[PDB]
Amino acid sequence: KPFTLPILTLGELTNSRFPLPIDVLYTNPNESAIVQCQNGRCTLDGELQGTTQLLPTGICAFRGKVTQQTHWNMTVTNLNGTPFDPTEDVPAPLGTPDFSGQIYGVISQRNTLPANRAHEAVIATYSPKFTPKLGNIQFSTWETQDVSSGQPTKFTPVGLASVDANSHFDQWTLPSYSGALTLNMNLAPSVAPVFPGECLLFFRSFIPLKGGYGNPAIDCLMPQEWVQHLYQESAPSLSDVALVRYVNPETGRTLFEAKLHRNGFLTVARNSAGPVVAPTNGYFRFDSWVNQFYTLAPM
Amino acid sequence: KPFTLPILTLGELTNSRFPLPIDVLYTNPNESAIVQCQNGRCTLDGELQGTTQLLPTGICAFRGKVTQQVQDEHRGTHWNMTVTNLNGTPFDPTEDVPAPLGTPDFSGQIYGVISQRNTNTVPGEGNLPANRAHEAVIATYSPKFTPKLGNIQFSTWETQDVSSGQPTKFTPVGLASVDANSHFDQWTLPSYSGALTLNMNLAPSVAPVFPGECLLFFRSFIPLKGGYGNPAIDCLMPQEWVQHLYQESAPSLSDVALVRYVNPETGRTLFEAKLHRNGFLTVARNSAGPVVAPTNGYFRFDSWVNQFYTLAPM
Ligand SMILES: C[C@@H]1O[C@@H](OCCn2ccnn2)[C@@H](O)[C@H](O)[C@@H]1O
Repeated sequence: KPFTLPILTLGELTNSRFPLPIDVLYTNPNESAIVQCQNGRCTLDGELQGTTQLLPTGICAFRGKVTQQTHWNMTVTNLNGTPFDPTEDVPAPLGTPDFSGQIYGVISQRNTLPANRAHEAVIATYSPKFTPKLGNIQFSTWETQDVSSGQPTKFTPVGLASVDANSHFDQWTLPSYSGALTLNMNLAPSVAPVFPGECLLFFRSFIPLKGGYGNPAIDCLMPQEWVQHLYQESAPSLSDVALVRYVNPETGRTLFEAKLHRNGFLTVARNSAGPVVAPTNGYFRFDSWVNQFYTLAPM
Repeated sequence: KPFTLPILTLGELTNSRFPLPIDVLYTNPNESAIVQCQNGRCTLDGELQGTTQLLPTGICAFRGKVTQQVQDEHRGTHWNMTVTNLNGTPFDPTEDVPAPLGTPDFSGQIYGVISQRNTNTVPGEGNLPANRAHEAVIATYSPKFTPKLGNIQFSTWETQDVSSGQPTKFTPVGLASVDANSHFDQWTLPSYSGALTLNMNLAPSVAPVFPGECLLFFRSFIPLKGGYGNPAIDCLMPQEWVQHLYQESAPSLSDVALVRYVNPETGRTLFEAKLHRNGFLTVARNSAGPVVAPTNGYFRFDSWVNQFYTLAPM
């Protein structure tokens, strides 16, 4: 069964690590951190890994119930409402955020015609109280009282609360899904170029801010639509590296080429940082299976 | 090119009319309103229609700029914002669409968050722009809701912290209210150019054309900022079907495709349905309410038939 990628321009793709459209392609060769994100992780033959799931509405979302108290403790279930089983071979409930920061969104409740309420809320994923693998998290509100206990609760993500020093935003620092003294488990593996002159290529989105100064961004290894496509196709991988070309359909010319690695990420032969300037109509097309000694044409 | 549907369970599908997961399949044979939604509209050979676009993040979203604070009789602080296309290019009112793609397609008080990132930077803050976000409501039935003209109005609880002339984003979250005075009706279209003007370039209405059949919907429940209610949004096809049909572009070999809802574990057909060329489903059922089916079920394409095919009763 032949391997394929969808035909979608950058303006038709969304981020797999936060609910945002893709804004630009991006490189940063001098990144010193280990890249080991857990959302947007899928092998080329269609195996989801980490905390990755298929719903665009599930990325950085939570479902559960508030237990007690401005901060509130919430037990979390699986996104489909079934109880989360901590013994399952996953790092945390699928969809759980995969980075350190103060995530800003809306908590809403519909009581078990029922009464309703919603408020702005913040979830600090670096907090010792952020233990989703144990089945519970904490969120804070500006609202001081009108949050009900024991009623079905939803968290809709919107952006970040802040990116100043005291807010610990770092997109490559994983949360401690079970707490500070416990090791994370069942992680999708780290990714990196394994050839001189190459660097990772990211799909970059800019993320909203509730206040303060800054222009924060979230980089993903593959867009959510690629995760969904690879899962459907389940095409066998015929080598460890696929050669793909970024083409201009109008002119028919290749703008640059890249390696698409079996574990699900891209590298290019580029020695600079920043956005990739390309026509709006461009997209990646599969060319052939190669190996780890293939020399990419410098972009 | 053979016609195909994706292999996705209800728990793997999302709504095409609001950013929500699909909760249940649903029927309502005695519906009196004309069904003519504009999001989630796609022919079986892949032609997007109405205000439909591909991004799940674009459904009921807006991008643009706030111009100034304005007066309005209703409770809150009100603001005018010009809107562009979702990709930032100017919206061209002469394009053959009802409104900018992504525009909401129903009457109601849509609740969400307005956020801004300034274009100018502050050297004292490391050459970085200032930001703000606040809860907001957009009343799609208001005479000031004129997206086809390039501008809309929204209200906030916050009284002052919204800047003029800065890039602005609306992220939808749910409804503000469903009380009588909030005019929620999922089948009543907005007046995209304002009161007393005729909407144009609409995706066509859908209806059964055979005795004993009714429309079948993918239903999601939508959050509420406050008040009583359990509101729902019904779409004709999920967003992942819109995305699949657009990619495949398979020619339609008749006006109706016969599809079966199968339980892959046992391999059995749970019920069958007609998938019409314009992009909607009908079933042979004479009751309203949810379809109770196993969690593993999904629709599978069987064959092209015609409008005189008799479906097996559900
Ligand atoms: C940078 C600011 O951050 C937030 O105010 C926080 C305090 N503050 C006011 C002025 N400087 N700091 C936003 O509410 C503002 O509109 C503004 O963007």
